[PDB]
This record gives sequence, C-alpha cells and structure tokens, in this order.
Amino acid sequence: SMNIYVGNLNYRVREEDLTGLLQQYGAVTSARVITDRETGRSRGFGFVEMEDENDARRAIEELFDQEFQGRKLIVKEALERPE
Ligand SMILES: [Ca+2]
Repeated sequence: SMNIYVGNLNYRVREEDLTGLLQQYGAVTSARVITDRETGRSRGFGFVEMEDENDARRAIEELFDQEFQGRKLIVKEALERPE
C-alpha cells in the first residue's frame, strides 16, 4: 500500500477527480479531499491510497510537476495513517 499526498489543488477538484487521475496507474482504494470543518469546502489538498506501492511510486514520478486543472500538482508519498 501507499498513501499519496495531493496538494495545491484547484478548489474545484473533487475526490472522484483524484481517483480518476491516480487510478490510471493502478488500483485505488481510498480518496479523500480535506475540507474546512465549518464550510465543508475543499482546503486544496487530500490523500489517495493505492494498493500497490510500485504503481504509487510510478504515479508520483509521472505526475511530478505537472499542472492539473490549472495548478501545479503537489504529489508525494505520505505517512501511512488511519483516517
Ligand atoms: Ca511504505
């Protein structure tokens, strides 16, 4: 497994958009956009879990520094952490 941090996101980026992006490289088991507790609105970052570490590292290597919906991605291995 690998937990992937995705950040500097267009605030319109949804969980399904993150899954859509990362599932191109391998199986995705979880996708979460972190939101403001009161407004419920995206804070511009989230986490995607992929079942295969090798596919996750591949996704990070390909996606590094690419723009997504008008903003340069932050895409990096995250600390494995429960929700
Ligand atoms: Ca690990």
